[PDB]
Amino acid sequence: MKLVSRLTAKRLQWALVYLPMLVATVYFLVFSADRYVSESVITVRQTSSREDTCYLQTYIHSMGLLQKLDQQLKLREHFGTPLRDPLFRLWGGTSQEWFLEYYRSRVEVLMDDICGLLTVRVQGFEPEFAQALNRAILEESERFVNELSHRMAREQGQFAAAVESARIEATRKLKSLVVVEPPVLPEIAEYPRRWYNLATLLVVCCLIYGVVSLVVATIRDHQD
Amino acid sequence: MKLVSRLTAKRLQWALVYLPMLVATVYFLVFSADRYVSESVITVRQTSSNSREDTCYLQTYIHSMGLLQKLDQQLKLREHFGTPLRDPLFRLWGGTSQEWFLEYYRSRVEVLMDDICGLLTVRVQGFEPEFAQALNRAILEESERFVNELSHRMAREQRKLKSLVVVEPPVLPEIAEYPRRWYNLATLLVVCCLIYGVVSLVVATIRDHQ
Amino acid sequence: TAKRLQWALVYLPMLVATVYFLVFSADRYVSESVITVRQTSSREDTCYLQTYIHSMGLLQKLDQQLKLREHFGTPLRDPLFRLWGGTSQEWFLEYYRSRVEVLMDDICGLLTVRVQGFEPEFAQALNRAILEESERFVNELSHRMAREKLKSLVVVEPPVLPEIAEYPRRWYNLATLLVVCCLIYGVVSLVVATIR
Amino acid sequence: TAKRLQWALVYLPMLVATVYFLVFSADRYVSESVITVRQTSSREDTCYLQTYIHSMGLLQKLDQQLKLREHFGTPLRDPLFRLWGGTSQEWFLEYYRSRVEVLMDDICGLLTVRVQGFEPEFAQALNRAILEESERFVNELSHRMAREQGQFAYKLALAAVESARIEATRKLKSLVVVEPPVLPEIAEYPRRWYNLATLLVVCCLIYGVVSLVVATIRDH
Amino acid sequence: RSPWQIQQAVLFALFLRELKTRLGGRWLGVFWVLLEPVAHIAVMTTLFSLAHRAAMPSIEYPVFLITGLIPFFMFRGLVTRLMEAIDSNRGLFAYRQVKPIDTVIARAMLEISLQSIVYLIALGTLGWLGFHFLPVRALELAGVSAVLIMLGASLGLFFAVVTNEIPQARAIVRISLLPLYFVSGVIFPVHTIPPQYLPLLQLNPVLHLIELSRASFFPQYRVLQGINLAYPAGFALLSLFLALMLYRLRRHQLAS
Ligand SMILES: CCCCCCCCCCCC(=O)O[C@@H](COC(=O)CCCCCCCCCC)COP(=O)(O)OC[C@H](O)CO[C@@]1(C(=O)O)C[C@H](O)[C@@H](O)[C@H]([C@@H](O)CO)O1
Repeated sequence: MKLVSRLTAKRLQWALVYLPMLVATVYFLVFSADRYVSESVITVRQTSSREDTCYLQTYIHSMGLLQKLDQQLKLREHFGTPLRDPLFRLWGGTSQEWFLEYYRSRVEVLMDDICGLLTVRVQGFEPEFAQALNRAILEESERFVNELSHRMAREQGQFAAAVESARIEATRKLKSLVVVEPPVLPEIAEYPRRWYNLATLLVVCCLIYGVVSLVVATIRDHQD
Repeated sequence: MKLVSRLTAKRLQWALVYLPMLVATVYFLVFSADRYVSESVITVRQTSSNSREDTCYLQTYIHSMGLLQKLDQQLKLREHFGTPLRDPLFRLWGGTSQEWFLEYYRSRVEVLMDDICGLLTVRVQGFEPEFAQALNRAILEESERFVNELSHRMAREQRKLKSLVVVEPPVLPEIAEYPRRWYNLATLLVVCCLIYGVVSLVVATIRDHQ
Repeated sequence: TAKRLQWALVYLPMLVATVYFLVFSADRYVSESVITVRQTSSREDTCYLQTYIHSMGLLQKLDQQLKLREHFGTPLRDPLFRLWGGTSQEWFLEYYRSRVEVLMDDICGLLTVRVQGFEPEFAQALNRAILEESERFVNELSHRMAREKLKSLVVVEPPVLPEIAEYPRRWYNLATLLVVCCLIYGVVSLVVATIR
Repeated sequence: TAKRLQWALVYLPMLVATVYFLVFSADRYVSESVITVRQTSSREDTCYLQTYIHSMGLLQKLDQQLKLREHFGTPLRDPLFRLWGGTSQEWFLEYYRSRVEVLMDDICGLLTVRVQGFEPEFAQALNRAILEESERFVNELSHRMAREQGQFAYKLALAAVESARIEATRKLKSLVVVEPPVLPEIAEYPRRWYNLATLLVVCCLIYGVVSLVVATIRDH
Repeated sequence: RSPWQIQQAVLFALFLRELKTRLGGRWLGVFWVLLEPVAHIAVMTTLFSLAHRAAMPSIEYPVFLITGLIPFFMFRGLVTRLMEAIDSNRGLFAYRQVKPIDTVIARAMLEISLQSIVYLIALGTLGWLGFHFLPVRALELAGVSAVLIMLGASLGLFFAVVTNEIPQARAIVRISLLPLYFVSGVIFPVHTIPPQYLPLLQLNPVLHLIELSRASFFPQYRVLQGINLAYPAGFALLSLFLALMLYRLRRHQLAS
């Protein structure tokens, strides 16, 4: 009622247009941090079949792989280095579930159904770190598939002439991973697109400002 | 346009309302001829492996011409189908062409295919029940002979290879299925009425318009 | 006026068709045959037969064998359906394709061939020659393939001697022409009255 | 301005179209062939052929053999239906692709080729040339396919090498021809009347839209 | 007073009137425009959920349905509501500051504002349910949405001008708005239809616009051949040109 009339067009414009611009401009151009990416494409194949691709896709975003990677390369201390950016940074002392969600948000895995290839894009604050993380993910991936095959063959051997065949099956890497494109080394950051984000923000705030101005004008007219 | 006013209600009635049942009653009751029907059900199997397509082969072969020539030489269909002089509509006139004879034979012998799982049903019409049964049996035996010769030829060019399964043998009818006299009279009444109502409406509006 | 479209639109085609079909038309007998190619030990061979029946080389071999160019020029009374003397080879091909109709029934793979001619024995001979040459081509294809009786033709219904002229249907053609001419009259009269 | 637009918009393009089509045009005889490749001992091979007809290396071989360059420039009467002297290679390739039509019947699985030429014998000779070049193309493709394993490679291994060396000379794939090239005598092209009717439709559409534009801008 | 200022005044007043009459006396229309996508989603998931899961195993069905449905709802509303604007204010054309194009623009802006509110609410509840609700490339989404809006408004104005007379034809276009739903990729992904039916479906510009909006929405979404933006852009431009021409020519006979 009275609070509805307690504003003006300039006040609404300052509330919904220029203030988000100010915070976004002082974030993206000043307070933001770069995020290099490293891209690879992989696909497993029987030696001498999209199922093992599903196993891989679930295993990349798994939790045990995260524990192995944290033990190996210490991802927790690396992702907290960019204080400049308090958001996309990993705050220290956080819970394990938030760490897992952060890791899942960083590395992204995509599938294409027509070809069956698995593409992995890893985000890091350093290019060499991103390449090393991608390579570690790939080698742990190959080790996981080979260990699954060896575990099945070792169970078959543990059941038990055929002992030599079981030992051969345990030693033989039946499933192998072939890398179509090795993990690349980025040169510049590409994901924190500042200007494009500012532009889509401009479209969004223009739209919501227009809609809210129309509805507040009609409720002002109806309340009289 | 002057003849439009001539068509009164009593006139158009005698025209297409009553007349048609007059001619239908004096035909279907005292002029028509009974037609006994014999029905058989068959299917050809895959015994020549050491199969709907062979059934459609048989469907095309039954309504063919060479089979009709064989049956006319065997059982003399042409003289038999001219027996009822009472009904000319259901009779084969003497001296007609060969093509008209073929169309008459195709009209008399009806072949249908159960398509969900392929059963060939054959219904044969004849003015005597024993003749209908005999024609059905002759059709079946020539059917088996052709489907055997169908393979015998390529075997000779390169034993009973194929076989005919007789699910329902040619039965001997007791009473005549066709023509359905009272049924046709009822449908005729329905149609003659409908067209009389429609034409009465159209003649009423064309009388009002002019 | 309206009498010009009353008379000159519908009547004159009817007199033309009457003086053509009743007296100037020539009777055309037709023979029929129903076949299927099957290996003696198969739709591809059926399609091969379909494109080979209406081909050029087969027309040349048939013209050598039976001389259809002389046979299709006999009726002088019919100016439309006769084969004019000294015409082009392509028009001869279209005439042959019109005079030999082939239909495909793909639910079971059946070829049916209807051959028209002005003599019944000639029509049967043309049908038999077509069947024989098509069979010869069917095995000759495999012979040329394997050179550097492989197949056979199954005859469901052999060629049949016709007794009466199935073609043309004079009364049927006159009736459907009459119907269309009246329809055309109705639509042109309605638009020419509603434009006023 | 209500009659002058009709004069040049349609009347004159129609008139120039008829005088060009009835006088300035030249005959174009078409040779037709129907083929399908078959394995001696399948859609992919005829697909390779269908791509290969409209290729460029085949066009270069045909230009070297039958000398297509000078023939397509002989009909001096047509300025637009002839190959201009000293044109581009890309325009020559587009001209060859436009003058040779290839259709596929997938249900029947047959490839039909219609080749145009300004002489009755040239169309047949060119069609036979494409036939021979396609046969030798699939033959050489199979030979190159077998050549790597032939050149890659105790007594049984040498016996296998001897038994496999004949793969580079055996004629594994053969071109089966259903309808050979023909010798026409009446030109199929150009179809003057259908193009004329298309000009009627297009000219009427442009006249209507420009009349609407002019009538709208008139009261402004 | 400039013409622009009186144009804002008349558009504001006409928007107020048309928003009052579009919803009910006690705002019953807002419930219907909130419930119609809900009912459409309910029927479509309960009829084709497993089939769409089998179609592609990368995009959830409700988000696909929303992204293909809300733009189509806006387009259908713009087409079908813009053309009744002439007959709703026949008696209003007597105050010399009111023109038919003002009613057209007022109806269009309302249709746009209402459907934008519905789109924002739907994206909010889609994100609230744990689905995917952030467009990866929002600027291209805005561009394609603007093209679709301009095409719909142009077609609505064209049908309003042409069918000022013969109101039966008005009804007809609503019937033809029903098969347009079932062809333009709204329900099922277009990758599953047999390919020889493809180009006959590719003259529909709404199919191209829906496909490009979905492609700019989802990450790694595959488009077919000939789904260019140039064809809908040209269709919209030509339709707007013809509509404005016909409104200019047939302007004076839209009187009381
Ligand atoms: C077959 C296609 C799909 C199946 C639809 C089956 C139709 C449903 C059954 C009828 C449902 C129904 O209610 O009828 C509808 C008929 O369906 C349509 O619209 C056809 C839509 C065409 C556009 C499709 C584009 C696709 C988009 C792709 C991009 C309205 O027609 P109607 O017969 O009812 O109108 C009679 C009125 O009483 C009076 O109108 C007149 C008249 O007589 O004065 C005037 C005028 O001429 C015209 O309106 C009218 C007539 O002539 C013009 O077709 O007659």
